Order: sequence, then structure tokens, then C-alpha cells
Amino acid sequence: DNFNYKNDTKIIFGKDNYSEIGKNIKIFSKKTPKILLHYEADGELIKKLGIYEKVISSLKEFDIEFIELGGVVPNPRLSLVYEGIKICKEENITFILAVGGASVIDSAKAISLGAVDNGDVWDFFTAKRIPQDTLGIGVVLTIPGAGSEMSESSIITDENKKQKAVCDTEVNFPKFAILNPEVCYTIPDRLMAAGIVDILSHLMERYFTKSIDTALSDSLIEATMKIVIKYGPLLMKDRKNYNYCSQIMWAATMAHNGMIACGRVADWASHRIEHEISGIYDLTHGIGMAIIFPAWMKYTKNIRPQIFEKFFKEVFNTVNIDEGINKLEEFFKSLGINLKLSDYGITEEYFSLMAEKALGNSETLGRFMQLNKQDIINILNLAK
Repeated sequence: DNFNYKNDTKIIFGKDNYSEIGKNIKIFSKKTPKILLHYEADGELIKKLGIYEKVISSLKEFDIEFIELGGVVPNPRLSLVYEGIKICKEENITFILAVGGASVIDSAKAISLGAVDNGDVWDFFTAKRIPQDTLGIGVVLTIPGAGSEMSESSIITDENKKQKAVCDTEVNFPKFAILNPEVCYTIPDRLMAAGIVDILSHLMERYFTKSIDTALSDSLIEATMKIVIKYGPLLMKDRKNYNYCSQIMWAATMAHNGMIACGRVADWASHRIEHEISGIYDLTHGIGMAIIFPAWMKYTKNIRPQIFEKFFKEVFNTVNIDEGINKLEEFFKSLGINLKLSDYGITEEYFSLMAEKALGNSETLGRFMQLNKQDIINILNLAK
């Protein structure tokens, strides 16, 4: 069935290329750029990693005037967005450079909307208004993650009204994103393993679909998943290997860009179940996906067995579904991930509560298979 695809963001991929920062600010800003340099907390991380000094040097090299605004926190707050909008208007900022991860990127996106607007930027987040323009941002991606550096979404929390909202609109696409696989080198092992699983999970969530006539999309997703399964374990054992990091970072980009997934309906059941686990327990998202996704596959293996056979044949070289599921679990273990909830002190105590919360006001969740409350509890039991 029909689909539309568009992604506006210029990708600048590779290393030893920090002059790309100044070059691309000049490309996308009004002449005589004057940029807001935005980052997390007081920049202590990107400073010790040496990323701060390389950014500053590139700005000096191109005579770009800049004002710094730090203080972003992991769930970016509207109060800092309002402050950045004030600074942008007051100081005639022409462009925003977000140096950080998803939280810095989304805060920059929100400031960029408000800076060229004469109203309350929170209207864009509460469906009161549809933004028609942005100032424009560029991203120096310091921590890989869910792909905000090339998405049209911004997630901001109004901490006073304790409300978290999304603005998803075309003008939010960053003008450019600088992706250097070297930023992976310093991520702790456990979070790198979780991030590898996040990439595979994102692809699998689009792959297992009842949509039809998706042969080329199947092949592109399979190719990308196979690279994650092949290179993930090598990256984990050779963390400063630029080749390995490059294949995994580009696989993440392919998954997030999403053009290889055009034409198919995704299923968020595993994501939603895992969400409730991490809501109660201190469980990294990717670790929870490694536990939950194989349990979801077992439970839904009868909906469309031919697509599971194709998955395990094309990705794991076996048509045997049970053997393929074991190979998938073995893959997770090879990243250092334990695969039972009880390995983390998670008992069955809150299973029914997590199922109830996952469902909310609906009687079922999921698209590939519609799962009721007891179905979800069965999946948690498969994962216990």
C-alpha cells in the first residue's frame, strides 16, 4: 500500500572532520551567523571528551560568533526552552548548534520553533497551533540514541504542570547532523550492548507485520538486521574499532531514517510491555527489549509463521523457528545480556499491574497480534 517518504536532514558521516561544523553553520544560517551553543548541564562531559574544544575551535576557525546556553537535563524542560527563546530573540541568534544527545536536540528543536514565533511555543506541543517555520538547528551527536538528530519530533516536559508533550512536524528536521562513530568508543559496555539491541528491536518492530507485498523492504531490513547481529558482538569485543562502530552507527541511521521500512505497519507491543517494566524497575530499555522480544516472538509465532521462517532463514540461516529463537537469544547473551527478568531481581509480583498499565483504556494492545491482559501476563511469564 501507498506511502510518503521525506527526510530533510543533511547527514555528515565520519571522523577527523570538525571543520564541517563551521562550514555547515555558514551553509544553513542567515549571513553573519551568530549561533546559540546548546548542551547538557554545564558541558562537563563533552568538555572532558574533548568535543567542546573541537566545536569551539571550528567556530573560531570560521569567525562564527556564539552564545552558550547549557543546563539541559535528560527530560528537557520547557522552562529552559522559554529561556533559550528569549536569548534568541534578544541576541538576534541566527542558528542553534545542539551538541549532545536526544535531550539537547529536542530542547534545541523547541527553541528553534519559538525563536521565530510571536506566540507561546507550547501551543505547538498541545495542538493549539501548527508551526510554519523554524530558526534552524544543527546537531553534533555526542551520544547515539533514538535518532532525534534526523527526526521531526521534539519531546518537552512542562515541569510546572508536570505534562510531557510532543511536537511532530516537518520543520523540526535538523538542517544537518554530524555523525562520528568515534563517539561510541567511551560508552560503557552495558549501555553499548543495550544500544545495539535498541537498533535491532527498532528494525524487528517494523519487520513483523501483516502488511503484504513488501519483498524489497523485507530484504533491506533483513540486510540491516544481519549486519547488527554480525558486527554487534565484534564491536563489544573491540570497542575502539572504527570499522565496527561505523557499521553499527550507519545501521542505526538506516533504521531511524526508515526509508527501508516504507510500506509496512509496525507493532509496538514489545515496546509498550518493556515500557511498564522500566517504569517500575531500574532496567535499561535495550536490556528490557532483549528480554521481552524473544518472549513476544514465542507467543505470536502462530500469527504468520511464514514471516518468522523468512526472518530466521534470512537473518540466522535456519528455517527452524525454535532453533532460530535460540540463536537470537544466544546473540543477546554474546553482548553480555542476561535474558530472564529474575536475573535482575524482577519477580512476578507486578506482572498483572504492568499488563493493566500497558493496556490503559484498551482491551488489547498490538497489531501483529492483539494481546489482552492475560496474553501480556503470559509473555511476561515466558520472560521470567
